[PDB]
Order: sequence, then structure tokens, then C-alpha cells
Amino acid sequence: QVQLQESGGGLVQPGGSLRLSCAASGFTFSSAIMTWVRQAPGKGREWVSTIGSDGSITTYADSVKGRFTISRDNARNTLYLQMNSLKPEDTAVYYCTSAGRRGPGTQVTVS
Amino acid sequence: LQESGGGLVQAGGSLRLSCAASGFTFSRAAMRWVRRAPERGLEWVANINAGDGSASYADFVKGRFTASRDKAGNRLYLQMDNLRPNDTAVYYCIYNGHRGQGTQVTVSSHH
Amino acid sequence: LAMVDNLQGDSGRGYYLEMLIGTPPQKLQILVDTGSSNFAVAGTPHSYIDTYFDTERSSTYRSKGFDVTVKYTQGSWTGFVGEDLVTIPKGFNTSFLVNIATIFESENFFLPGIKWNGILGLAYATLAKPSSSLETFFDSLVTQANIPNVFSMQMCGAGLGGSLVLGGIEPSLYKGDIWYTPIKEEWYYQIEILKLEIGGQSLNLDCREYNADKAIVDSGTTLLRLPQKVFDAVVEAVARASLIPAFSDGFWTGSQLACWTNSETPWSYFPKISIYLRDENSSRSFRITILPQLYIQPMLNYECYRFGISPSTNALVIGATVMEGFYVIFDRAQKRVGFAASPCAEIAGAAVSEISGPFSTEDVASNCVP
Ligand SMILES: [Cl-]
Repeated sequence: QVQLQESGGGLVQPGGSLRLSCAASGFTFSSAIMTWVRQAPGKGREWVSTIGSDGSITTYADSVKGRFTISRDNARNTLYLQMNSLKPEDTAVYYCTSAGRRGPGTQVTVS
Repeated sequence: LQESGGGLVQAGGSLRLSCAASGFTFSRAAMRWVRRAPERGLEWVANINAGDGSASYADFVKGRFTASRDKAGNRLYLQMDNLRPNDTAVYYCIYNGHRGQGTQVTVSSHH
Repeated sequence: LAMVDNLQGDSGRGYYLEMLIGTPPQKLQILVDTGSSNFAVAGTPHSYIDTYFDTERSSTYRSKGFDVTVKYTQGSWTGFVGEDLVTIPKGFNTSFLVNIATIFESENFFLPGIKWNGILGLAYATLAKPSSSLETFFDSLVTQANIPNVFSMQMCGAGLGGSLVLGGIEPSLYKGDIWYTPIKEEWYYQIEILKLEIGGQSLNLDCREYNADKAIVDSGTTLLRLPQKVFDAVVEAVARASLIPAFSDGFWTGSQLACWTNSETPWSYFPKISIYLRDENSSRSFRITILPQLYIQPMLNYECYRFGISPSTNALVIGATVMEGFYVIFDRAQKRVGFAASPCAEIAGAAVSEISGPFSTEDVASNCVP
């Protein structure tokens, strides 16, 4: 079945940067829509970004537009999220998701 | 039900008898045509089964008659071609539990 | 509240939602189907549709480079699988990147008279074609719109519109209490049926006959479908409790219609039908009751009616005919289906359905699903 694994999370100061990765297996990644979703403590789950199977079509939540960039390398079966100009509001577990399945997550903390 | 379309016809002529439903009814109902001939009495003419109607005729009809129904399934027709003086009778339609009053069909020997 | 009265149609011609597809947006009429899991639109002209989605006119449309064939109970279609942006005008004020199949060939799918030109499969990932890994519309919406994994339907077209609430329950669409039945399997909305009663009289059947091979809640099925054995028992019970002295055999199969003259209605000649469903506490059940107004359907001043129940090979299907009497909650997050009294479900100022409970399950097995 569908396998997803996120990495690149850490603890940074406000204004910091992080590069998240998601490794995928068990399905044809090069034919799948990919999404980043986040879960912050004490708040509901929040959509971050979506990328079409070939990488040309991208959408972003208003709260992350201009700061974050979603990308994918289909040959390497990996999805990315470049997180720049980080703020405390961005503290959350970030998940990589497709067709109802998520990865174990990657914790991001912004002091 | 009330049969219509009968009357005086010359030998070799045609007539179309019609029959319509009255009161509560089931559409495309099983039906029967029977005639009362002077001297001979009651004679079966045709049967159409309910719904997808399989039609059957008496030995004397010899491919001359075509018993049929309307699009709604509440009206019935009996097309009679190449009429003979022996076809002179009162024709009755019998539609699922009911009977009409009869229609007189007179075929002339002279004309 | 934004999603209140966002559906059009009835059980016969189907309930459909307006959707804006592509860039610049193209408006389509989409059938709401809880019995399938694919989002598909007409992509070429067809004799029984006035509009189709033209992928050449969309600047955001992308092809996956492969086909898909989807077969239903009545009908089938073959289409190219792609991706594009979609907005639901009545409810959401943002676009979503979803998988979309564009139909180029169909067999008994787009029928004459229908007002819809696409289908919205609202069931689980398990039923998605070519595979479960093809993200369903509702899975895209839950993730991208930040909504709870719940949707609800209020069908208001019984006799002579409605609401699809994506993300929740609207309290103005029901009265009284919501009764919940567990979802037994996540493919179709499979629930557990315990008993059927016609005119207060229970059928002489084992509770397993009702879940042979499954009992499902499907908005894309017109009629109430019953496994042949259940169907024969219901016909026998309906005929016995009816004021119509005798029935023609073709009425039960749909080959003959029951026609009343003058302005006369049929509903006072037929009994009520009750379906018992297991509550979330397995020791209890509730029953959903439908009056003749829901299963005796309109089609010399004649008004003709068809039997709104059909036999099935291996499934009990709670069609749009039954759903027309209730506010139905598809609570995917809590693995349950909810039923409530719908104020809009009334013909000539009278209720066409009832909901009652609780009842004891002691006289029945702890599991009726074979
Ligand atoms: Cl796959």
C-alpha cells in the first residue's frame, strides 16, 4: 500500500528557514496529486499546499503564499516544501498526504 | 370500455376497431376480442397478453387482423383487413376484468 | 447555510450540484452519487446533454496520460483521467486541485430527459477506479478546504430541490433527534438491516437475508432495491395489506402501471413500510418508516404510478426514493450514518415518512451481516 515519510523538521528562530522532504513508495507517485497539511497544537488541521502530478500546477494557502514553495522530483519519488521567513504561527506537525493516506509527520517549532 | 370504429363495409374492405380503459386500471393489460355472429353465436377472435404482448388469433382470421395498443397503454386497436360477409358480427373487447357494450360490423355480400 | 438549496432534481432524474471547472471556469451540472467514488464529466458532445467540459478551453487542465472505464448497475463510461481546478459556487469561495475523468464514450449513462452532464462519486477510496490511489473528490475537499470528514443530504423532490452540506450538519434541515447506525464496511455506505415490517407485520425472514450480500445507502439509485427473496416477501405483504382487491403481475416488475382517473390519489390504498436499523449501542435499534407517497411513484385524464421497489441479485439498496423522506448524515469521521425527520419531506401538507426508536435487538443476532 501507499507509503509516505516526511523529514527536515526542526527548531528555528522567527525568520528562519527549513526544507521539508517526503519520500513516497507503494504507488505511482509520478501520476499523483500531492498535498502538504499541518496540525498545530490547540488548533484544527490546516491545508498548506497542493501540487499536480507533473509539478506545473501549484496552489497555496493565503497564510503561506510568498513564503513557502512546494516542488516535486518525480524521478526521485520525493515532494518538497521550502519554508522561508518562518513565524511562531508555523509551529505544527507537517504531514505529506495523498488519497486519504498520510506520513508519520515532521515536527516544526518556531520560537 | 366502449368499442368504436365499426359499421357497413364492402366485402374486401377494412375497419379499425378501438377500445379504451375506464376507471382504475393497470396499463398494458391482458386483453381479448370476441364476436357475436348472427346464427353462429359467440366466437373468439384474438388475445394479447399483458405488458410485452404476445398476440394470438382464431383459425378464421388467417393473418388478416392485427390486434395492437397505444403508447400510454390505456387504448387498444383491432385492424381488420379483407373483410368477408361471414365476419358480420357484434365485436367486443375484454380488457383486464371489464367488457365493452359491443360494436356492430356489417360486411355486404352485394357491395 | 451557504449550501442550503444547492441541489436540483428528484429521485427520478437525480439530484445535482452546480460546479465551475477549469480556467476560465466552465459551469456543469453534476449528479451526487454516494454509490461510486469517481468524479467524471462529459468531455465530447452527446445526444442527451446540452453542455460538456472542453479541456482545450482550460489553461490549468493537465492529462495523466491514461484511460478508465467505470461500470454501474445501469450504465458505463470510458474517459481520460486528468487534473484541474474546481470551485463549488454555492458553499466555498476558493478553488481545489482534483482528479477529473473526461468521458468520450458511454453506454446507457446519459439518458433522455436528465439535466446533469457529470457524476460526483462521494463513496470511499476503495471504490475509486483504476485504483484506490486515485484521490477522490471528497478526500481532496477535506484536505484542501479544512472541513470535518462529514457531509449531509436533504432531498426535497418527492411527488410533484435539496441540499448537499459538505463538511457538516445544518440544524435548519431537520426536526427532532438524529439516530445513528454504524458503517459496517468502508467501500459503499454499508449499514446493518435487522427487520422489514409491512403494515406492522414482520416478514418471515432471517435478518441475514437483508444483508445479502450488503445493505447500502446510495443517492445514485432511484428505487429501493431488495434481494429477490426479500422482494417476493414484500410484494406478498404489500398485496395482502392493500385496499386494491387484485394486482396484475406486471405492476410488481414495472412492466405495467397502476392508473387512477379523475383527480384521485393512490396513497390511501397502500400500507407503510418500516426498516429497522441497529443503533450505535448494539442492544438497540431504530426504524425508518416510508409512507406510500415514497414507494408509489408518478410517471382519458389518467395519472399512472409505478412500484418504487425493484428486485436485486445481491444487494439491498436504500435509494433516493427512501432518502427523500429523511435528512441523511454521512459521518465518515465517526464511521456512522445518521437519519432525522426532514420538514421538507411532505406532499399535500402531510409527512411522507416517520422515524422512531429505541427498540430491543434481543430477538435478533448480534451480527446480521454474512
Ligand atoms: Cl498506482
